[PDB]
Amino acid sequence: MQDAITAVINSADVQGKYLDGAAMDKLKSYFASGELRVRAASVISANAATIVKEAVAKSLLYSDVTRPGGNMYTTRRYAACIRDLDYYLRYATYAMLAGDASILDERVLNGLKETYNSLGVPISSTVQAIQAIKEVTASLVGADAGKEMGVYLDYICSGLS
Amino acid sequence: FGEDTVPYERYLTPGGLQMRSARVGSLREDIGQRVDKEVTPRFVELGQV
Ligand SMILES: *[C@@H](C)[C@H]1/C(=C/c2[nH]c(/C=C3N=C(/C=C4\NC(=O)C(CC)=C4C)C(C)=C\3CCC(=O)O)c(CCC(=O)O)c2C)NC(=O)[C@@H]1C
Repeated sequence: MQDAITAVINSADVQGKYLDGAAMDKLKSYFASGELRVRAASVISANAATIVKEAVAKSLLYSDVTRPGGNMYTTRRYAACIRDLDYYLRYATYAMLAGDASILDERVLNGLKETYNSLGVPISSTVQAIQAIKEVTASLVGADAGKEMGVYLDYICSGLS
Repeated sequence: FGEDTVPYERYLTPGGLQMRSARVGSLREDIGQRVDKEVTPRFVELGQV
């Protein structure tokens, strides 16, 4: 995977040069954002189950997916949705902490599109659930720190589009 | 009745009307009884697909 620091290091290493002033400035920017990132990550870890709870409540509950014959019917499948949403939240928190959305590509979006297409999982419904997760987490961690979480959840949604 | 109409039963005593329309047949559901509006159960609607 990659983060802000690894991104800067790889950017320097592709041309083989050492770290100049611009790279150190980018690293300083990431270190400055680090406190906010750690705060948001700890809060989201503490309230992970809740966030998916209200996201499901305000995005999917009492709908065709949950009704009998729906893809979210059959309680095993409901637990599968809960686990998948938790996976999305955890890996979005990973991306927020790292500062780079490469872990999502190489650990979440890798084959997820094919998985859902083969499994009949409603992609738009999942996207709406992730958007609800974004709103809940933004309200939970504020507008600024919530901005990064929204960015990475939006990256997940766009990749899943 | 003019000069061209045969007479017909125009009015009834309440007792006679009761005899006509108070038997088990011919008695309307709503005459002297509370008509509870039947409705499908809400849980049945919720679980209905
Ligand atoms: C009272 C009997 C208890 C109780 C029940 C309760 N359930 C919900 C909401 C849901 N229940 C289900 C359950 C299932 N879906 C399935 O596919 C299966 C297989 C048969 C089951 C068992 C689901 C999916 C939901 C939510 C989605 C939907 O309803 O469409 C509620 C409402 C909770 C809420 O916040 O809406 C309640 C009250 N709750 C209790 O406290 C009692 C013990």
